[PDB]
Formats: sequence, structure tokens, C-alpha cells
Amino acid sequence: YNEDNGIIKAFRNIPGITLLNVSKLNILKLAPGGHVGRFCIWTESAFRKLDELYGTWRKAASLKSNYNLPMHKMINTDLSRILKSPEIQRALRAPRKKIHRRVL
Amino acid sequence: SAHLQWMVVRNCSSFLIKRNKQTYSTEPNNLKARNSFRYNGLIHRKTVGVEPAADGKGVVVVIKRRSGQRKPATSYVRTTINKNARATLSSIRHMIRKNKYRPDLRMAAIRRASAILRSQKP
Amino acid sequence: PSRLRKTRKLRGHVSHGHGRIGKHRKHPGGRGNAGGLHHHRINFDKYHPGYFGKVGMKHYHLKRNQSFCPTVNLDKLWTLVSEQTRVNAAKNKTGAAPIIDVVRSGYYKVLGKGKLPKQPVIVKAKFFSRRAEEKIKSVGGACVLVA
Amino acid sequence: TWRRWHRRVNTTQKRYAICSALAASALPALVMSKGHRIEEVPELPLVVEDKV
Amino acid sequence: CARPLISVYSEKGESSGKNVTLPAVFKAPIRPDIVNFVHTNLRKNNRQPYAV
Amino acid sequence: AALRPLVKPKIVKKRTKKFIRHQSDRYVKIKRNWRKPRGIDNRVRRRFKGQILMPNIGYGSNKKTKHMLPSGFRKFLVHNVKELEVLLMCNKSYCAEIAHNVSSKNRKAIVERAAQLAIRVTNPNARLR
Amino acid sequence: GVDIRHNKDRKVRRKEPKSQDIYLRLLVKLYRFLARRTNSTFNQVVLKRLFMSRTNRPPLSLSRMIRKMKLPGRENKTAVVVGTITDDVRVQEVPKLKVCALRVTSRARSRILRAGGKILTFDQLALDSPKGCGTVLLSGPRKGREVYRHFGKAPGTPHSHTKPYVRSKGRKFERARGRRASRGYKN
Amino acid sequence: MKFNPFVTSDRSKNRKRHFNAPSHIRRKIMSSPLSKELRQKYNVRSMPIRKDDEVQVVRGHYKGQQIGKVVQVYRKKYVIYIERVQREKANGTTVHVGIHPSKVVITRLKLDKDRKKILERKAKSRQ
RNA sequence: CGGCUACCCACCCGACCCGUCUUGAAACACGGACCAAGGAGUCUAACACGUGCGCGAGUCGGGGGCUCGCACGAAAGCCGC
RNA sequence: GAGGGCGUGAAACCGUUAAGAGGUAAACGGGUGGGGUCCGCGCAGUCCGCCCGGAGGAUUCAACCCGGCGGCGGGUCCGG
Ligand SMILES: [Mg+2]
Ligand SMILES: [Mg+2]
Ligand SMILES: [Mg+2]
Ligand SMILES: [Mg+2]
Ligand SMILES: [Mg+2]
Ligand SMILES: [Mg+2]
Ligand SMILES: [Mg+2]
Ligand SMILES: [Mg+2]
Ligand SMILES: [Mg+2]
Ligand SMILES: [Mg+2]
Ligand SMILES: [Mg+2]
Ligand SMILES: [Mg+2]
Ligand SMILES: [Mg+2]
Ligand SMILES: [Mg+2]
Ligand SMILES: [Mg+2]
Ligand SMILES: [Mg+2]
Repeated sequence: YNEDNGIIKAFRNIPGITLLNVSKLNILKLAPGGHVGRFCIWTESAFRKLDELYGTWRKAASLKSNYNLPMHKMINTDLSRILKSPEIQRALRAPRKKIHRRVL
Repeated sequence: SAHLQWMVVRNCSSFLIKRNKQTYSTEPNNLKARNSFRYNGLIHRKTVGVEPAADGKGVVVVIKRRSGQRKPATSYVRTTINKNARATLSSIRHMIRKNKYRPDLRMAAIRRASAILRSQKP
Repeated sequence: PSRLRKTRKLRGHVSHGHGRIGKHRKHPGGRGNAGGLHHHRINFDKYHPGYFGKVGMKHYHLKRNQSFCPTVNLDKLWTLVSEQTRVNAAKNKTGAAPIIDVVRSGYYKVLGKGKLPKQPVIVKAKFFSRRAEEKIKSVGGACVLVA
Repeated sequence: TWRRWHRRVNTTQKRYAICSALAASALPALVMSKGHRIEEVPELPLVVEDKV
Repeated sequence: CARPLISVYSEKGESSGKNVTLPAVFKAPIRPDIVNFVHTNLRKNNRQPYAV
Repeated sequence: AALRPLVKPKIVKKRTKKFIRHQSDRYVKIKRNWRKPRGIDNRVRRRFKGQILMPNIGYGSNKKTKHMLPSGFRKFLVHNVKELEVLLMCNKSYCAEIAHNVSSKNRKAIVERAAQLAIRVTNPNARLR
Repeated sequence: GVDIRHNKDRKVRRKEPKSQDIYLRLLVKLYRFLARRTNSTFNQVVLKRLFMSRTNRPPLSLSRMIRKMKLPGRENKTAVVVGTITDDVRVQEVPKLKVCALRVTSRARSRILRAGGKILTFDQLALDSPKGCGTVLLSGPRKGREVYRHFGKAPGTPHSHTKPYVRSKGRKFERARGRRASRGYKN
Repeated sequence: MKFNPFVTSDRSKNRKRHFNAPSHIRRKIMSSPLSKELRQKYNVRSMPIRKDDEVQVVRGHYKGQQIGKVVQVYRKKYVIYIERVQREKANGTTVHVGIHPSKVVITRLKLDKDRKKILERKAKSRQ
């Protein structure tokens, strides 16, 4: 959430829950245990303020000064799609599948 | 992003049981037990799985919708089939083969349905 | 990371990775840099040539404050000022030139390098090498001193 | 008591990890593979009203 | 870059007409090395001298 | 006569002795666990005949039949119903075995669910009333 | 006994890339597939340079990557770099050229697009040129790495030209005995 | 969740203050709940105990519907003694049996001026 | 009826008591009566090199300041005139 | 089988019972044999699963269409 107004008093003692602001994020809260992918519930003003706070790849972040979004290594990365697109399979040798085991 | 999700989930994920020997994926919509890539239920855009009906009679089949991801309330559409075991085995064969939807894992769905029907009968 | 340390793997061996015969005791050769003339000269010479002796005049109370003269090259000389200026001043405007003041950026002495484009400029610095002065008069700009 | 307890991370990596964790929170197959229960939950990135 | 819409769920749980475009942080790359590394070093930051 | 799994051959073990530590017979402050003798004089390291045999990679068992019970299954430990139901697909090669700290009240429910799913449980009749 | 020949068959090559990075592992999967299904040696070299470590993928500079494409016959050929690209501050004017490389920096992408170019990543490079037709592979300055100016037979004895280790390059630090003729000897 | 910086979550300090609290705190610790009809009548959850109440046991070996009178209160042992609850020894001498006052339901009070004042403070604070 | 087993016994052959200094140990070389618990390459600074990550001719906030007094907050976040 | 230094009670060691053994001090490794405790197996009656040809009843699919929902796959990129 952003703009604290009393949501902390409401959600505070429901057990196991985490209440956490936008402009002060935590890796220790957004990925507890060093595993990625913690479930999250957002808010309207928070979810609008995210793109102001980190930007797109086209415009820089406005609230954080020198920071852009990261570079992206593989642009499209469905490996099955890439291998079964015709541009690769035009240029493949052959499926060689005879086993040719040991002959006594 | 299926391979990204696989390179994150293939180790260090939840479920995953490694106990005295080999790994058992134990995903809650899976065909076989093997933590493998072809037999994956969470990650793929198109997935097939079977489960027992809570009534006790018949086999329910869960097929992923493909119409929208990021919406798991509607992502899995479920049907119930209660037949003479041969008509339901042929029915799941038709529903896999005559659709484009996962031409692999025919026999995974078939063997799991066959085992659950034999376990269900006496 | 004691679990990744070598020492946890080295258990069960008697000498713990220092030999039975040699026996790492306390301080075999000495301490620190013992024997710089006497018995480590084959290391000190052949691995640190010049370690012993005096060379220069003795200068007392030196300040690294009076001799402060950073350098800037004719490669870097453009990007002290935004590239919009060199584009507009290079778009055949008139005989005029932009003034690039390196003392604003924090550089006192302009050294010469290569590749100065033909676009004429005016550079203000405290010091100039005759290389860079020749390069500026060759591209057609001028040298200006300050104080 | 002078053991090197605290460690410093670069701020760009501190922000990179936040971006990576938020990006991993968007995919449904990742977060079910941690152990939450999103089986009967609407959309992944939940966004309620400001009345909350 | 594919930027879908997200429908804002009301407090009753029904999707309203209000829609916010998904920000690019939910399209950022996903790096478990860097998440695990920075998580380790921040856990090292969260402790005291301890029984000496 | 329970379930009779798939084709399991005549297993060979290459030695069935679980090799003893040198001079563990002479003392009782040396437990029976193997440990590589690294002495400078030790006859076990010098491999004199008539002394004990060091374990090494030659004694290893066949990869076809590694971790095989004599009944013909490979063992797999289990605590409860879901981890029993993971073996619903592969029962004819992998037997289940209920952990030691499972109580009897849940243990009989596990063995009953295993009897429905036809999965071999190697200790089914222990800890009952 | 069999071989009185020594044992030194096991080559010290890098089979799996030692990094744990997921995107690099996926590129390894794809280019290993291409190197065993296409029989083009370009795929072999790209696969080995993807295996290769952080040091031996040194960053290309934009001016050198311009100069190697200003050579006669390489205008339409895409300059492919394994490793990263740094933007250069030296040169002013950049031509149109297409570059496929890992992790191009922000200012370098900026001035390539200001020149009007097109960059690509290796998935797009595979979808365009699987045998790598019309591609020129470039390499970075490995010996320009500053650690390689400490390595020689000595730091001083047959002139050696190899920069001894010292704290601060001034007077009174390693200048006196054996570096000048009036004090003892000279090299 | 604890929000004061001047009260302990600490197990050692809590057990130590518990087993060494003096008598005028041990009175507050040895407290009993009132029966639900009496809490309807008086609007108060709990009270300290004294020598002269009428007491029913809710759990133990001695359970249910035996409304007897307390006789002694060992605050040193955190134990009250009830008049009906007995047990013989080997030698045929009866002895009271220890009941902690959390397992105790009060059915009648002893009315006194300070008990009226405490009861009125409870009702006024519950408001 | 089948059974390996750290059960016991029989028999044939091999079979010297371990640790270390040592060119040489079964040594008429030294230490060890037996058993349980404790018991030894840690930490900091500095340097060199290899490795992994981020940014890139830059990079680094490790010193301060900024946020409401909230367990986890001695955290985390931000500064860039 | 918690009896006032009293939870759990290991080893060295000792007593007793049960088994076996005894001239080259005892102990060990390889190889077997004999006995014992105990496990499994049902003890010349133990194999199972599928398909096909035969002897019974009891059900209702299916083949065919109607009705309905959901999903697959493509097209005018129609409608946006
Ligand atoms: Mg060794
Ligand atoms: Mg030494
Ligand atoms: Mg020797
Ligand atoms: Mg040989
Ligand atoms: Mg050798
Ligand atoms: Mg304490
Ligand atoms: Mg000596
Ligand atoms: Mg001698
Ligand atoms: Mg010896
Ligand atoms: Mg001795
Ligand atoms: Mg002695
Ligand atoms: Mg110990
Ligand atoms: Mg380094
Ligand atoms: Mg006890
Ligand atoms: Mg006791
Ligand atoms: Mg006898």
C-alpha cells in the first residue's frame, strides 16, 4: 500500500500476514527464505505508483534518480517455440537415431 | 516463460520430495510422479490431469483453459466421467488425440485413469 | 563459510596439509621481512628491484595540494560539454565557436592526444602542452589562458 | 566481538533483486511452487480499491 | 513488450470498471542467483555481535 | 504372494560383510564404522594378504540393481496419505514404508489406503492393538 | 600394467558453464543444440565463448567494433560479440551497423539507436541466422587486462619490462638498488 | 504483539518475576473467574480469591457440581484448599489436596467494603 | 522350505601391535591398563590470483542527512546542488 | 521398572542364568560346514494382468439425431 491511513491497525494481528509500504520495500519481506515468488496483494494508488517509482524501459524512473530498469538477456525465450520454428528446422542436419550397440 | 519457470522450479521449489532416493514432484495437477519437464502441470500453458471424484464414483479430468493465464480461478476447467471404464478410457483417448491439446502424455492420462479405476472398484 | 572451507574436508589426515617431515611450527624464516640483506636476497632482488637505499632530494613538509594538476585529453575534451552544443556549433552556423572551460569540470592542464575534429573551439585552461596547442591551432580554434 | 558481521551490497543489486522478486511474484506457476494457496483466487497480481 | 490490463477488484470481490495498465516491473527479468545472494547478505546484516 | 513386482534378476552383491575397521576387534573404544587407515606403517594400507580388505570402487553393485530389497522393490519412506498417493502411478517398482514416528491411529489408515491403491508396505502389521 | 606413458589425458576444458545464471544456461542449451545439429563451426565457437568465464569475455569497445566493420567487405555483415559492449567517449560519429551481443550498456544502446541501428540478442540471432551466415565474430582485448602487465620472467633481471608490485608510485618506494647504476648494479 | 520497550517477552525474566513476586502480586496471580450468572449480575470477568468463598472445581480428578468453601490459601505454593476435596494418607489421616485457582469457578463471594469497592472499580472501568 | 547376517562353534590356508620420527619398525626405539565427555588451522587487517554477480569510463555511499514515537525496524528505503 | 544426590541410566567392570568351546596366549581376513535365536513363505493347494472362443442373469450406454454448457483448432483480422 501507500499513504498510510490505518491499514496497519486493521491488518496487524491477523497471523502470518505481512504489511509493507511501497516507497520502503524489503527483499526480506518480498522473498522470505531466499526463494522467489511470495504472493502479494496490492492497492490502486500503490499499483499506479509502481510505474512512477521504477519506470518503463523507455523512460527513466522519476522518483529514483539515476536508476533505469535492468537490461533483458533473451528477448523471447520459449525454447520449444524457437526450436520448432521453421527458421531453425530449415537448417538442421537430420535426426540420427540408430543406436548401433556393441557387436560380439 | 515455461523454461524460465522450469529453471526456477526444477529445484528449490515447494512440493518436491527427495527422500532416501529419487525425486517425486508431487504437483497438485500432475500425471506421473516424476519431477520432469514433459510431465509438468503448473508451468505449461496446456496441461492434462485426472483426479478422483469426491463423491467416490467416477474420475474427474482437469484440463487447463489456455484462454487466459494469470487467472487460476478459471484456468482449470473440470469434468466428471462415470462409465464402464472402457468408454471412459476411449473418451480420454479421444479428448487427447482428436484435439491438438497435448498430443504427448496420452498414456500418462490413460495409465493414471486405469490405476484409479482399479483402485476404485472393490 | 566453514562448510565450504578447505579445513572441514582436510580432517582425518594426520598432518592437516603441511607435511609430516616439514612440520609447520611457528615462524621458520623469521617474521615479516627478516633477512632482506642476509638470506632472502634471492627473493628481494629478482622480485623487488630497488628496495634498498636513498635516491632523491629530501623534501620536508610536502603537501599534495600545491602540486595538484590533473590532466584532460583531447579525446575527453568534447564531453565536458553536452553534445547538443557541438552539434549546433557544427551545423554550419557561422564563424563562431563554443567556449569549453575545463576549470569548471575540474581539470587544470590540457594534454595533447589524437583525433580532434575540425570544428573550431575555444579552450580555457591554466596550462597547455604545445602538442594540444598545435592541435587546436591546426583544427582552427584558439588557445586561451586563465588565472 | 569485532567479527565482520554486517555485509554491504551494491544499491543497484539491491534494486535489481526487488525488481526480480516483483517479477517472479507475477507468474502463477512460481508462487504455487512456493507454497501459497492461489487455486481459487481471482487474478494473480491482486489490486483492491483504495477504500481498503 | 506485452503489457496487458488488470481489472481492479472491488472490496466485495467483484471486478470494477477501473483498469490499470500493468507496469514493466512485472515484465522485468527473474534472477534467483541475485535474489539468493542479496537475501543472504541482508540476513547477515540482521544480527548482533553475539556471545563472545 | 502380496503383489509380485516386475522382472528382478538374480542380484549379486560382490561381498556381504560391511567391512570392519582395523583393530576394532582388539578394543571397544573403536566402533565398527569404517575409516581409512592413514598410518605410515599400517598393513591394511600396504595391502598385505591376510589382513582386512579396504572398500573401494570395485566392490560397487550393479546400477540396474542398486538399492534393491530381496522382495524386488526399491524402498521409499512415507509419513502420511498424500506422500502415499504419490506412488499411485508407479506401484510395481517402488514400495512404501511407514516412518517409525507415525502413530498407530494414522498408521492403520495409511495401510488401509495402501491396500486400496495396491502399494506394497514392507512393515504393515507392526504397532497394533 | 598397460601404459608406461604418463596419465594426462583428462583435458582441463570447461564442460558446463560455472555460472548459475538461468538466462546463460538457456543460451547454453540452445547453442549446444545448434552446434550438434547444424555442423557450422560458428556455432562451436559461440558455444565455447558462452562457456567461457567472466575474465575471458572481455568488453568490446564501440570504436574498435566500428573499426573492424569499416574494413573492406563487412558492411552488410552483422558484427557478433560474445561479451559486453561499452560505449566509447573517443569517437564522434557512428554508422548504421547491426550488432548482436550480450548485455549492451545503456549509453551504448542509446547512441546506437541515435545512429539508427538495430541490436539483437542471441535468441533473435538464432532465429535470423542459424548457421551464422553473414556474421563477423569479434573479440575483446584479453592482453589489455591490467593483471597481464605483471606477468613476465621476472620484474627486473634481463630488463623484464614487467611492473613490480608496490603500493604507491613515488620516490623512495622501490627505486634505489638495481634500478640505477650509481647504487650498486643495474638489472 | 508487544509494543512497549519496557515490558519483557523474555522467558527467563517472566519466570523469575513470577516465582519471586511478593504476596500483594501473588494475590493478583491467584485469581479466579466468576460463574457466568454472577458475571451477568456484576459485569466483571475475574476476581482475586480469599478465605471465605463458595467454590466449584472445573477440571482435575475432582470435577463438577461440588460447591464447597475454601479454607486456606498458600500463596507460597499458588494453591487454595477446598473443604470437600480430601484424601486420606496411608495412616488414615485426611489431608487437603492442592488445586490451582485457574481451575476454580466462584459461585458466591464474601461481601465486604473493599470487595464492593473493587467490584465497582471493575464495573466502572469495563464501562 | 529359504535366509544374509556384528550369535556361537568346528576346520584349511593366510596371518607379528597400533601412532610417529626415520634410508630402515614387529622391534631389545618412544607413547598407549580400560571406558565416557572435552580436545587442535578459527577471526580481523592487508596483498596477490582464480571464480560468480551488477554497473561500465566510470564506479562506490562504507561518513552524514531525510521518513510518525510501532515486534521483526541496530533492519530496509531515499539523497546527486 | 520414580523410594529422599529419587527423570532418562550408556561403556569400562562385576554377579547369575541360557547356549557353545577348550593343550600351541587371545583376537582377525578369505573360504565353507554344523548348531542356535529369529524373519518370511505355506508348506508336492499357490502366480497375476489383458485379449479371444463358450454357460447365466441384470442393466443401460453406444452406433444416430435432437437439446445444452465448457474448452480445443483455424479464417474475414469481420465487431471492436
Ligand atoms: Mg593422503
Ligand atoms: Mg615448512
Ligand atoms: Mg614405512
Ligand atoms: Mg590393467
Ligand atoms: Mg598414477
Ligand atoms: Mg535470556
Ligand atoms: Mg627431527
Ligand atoms: Mg638412524
Ligand atoms: Mg610403526
Ligand atoms: Mg613404543
Ligand atoms: Mg608405558
Ligand atoms: Mg568427543
Ligand atoms: Mg576479481
Ligand atoms: Mg524416569
Ligand atoms: Mg531416576
Ligand atoms: Mg558350560
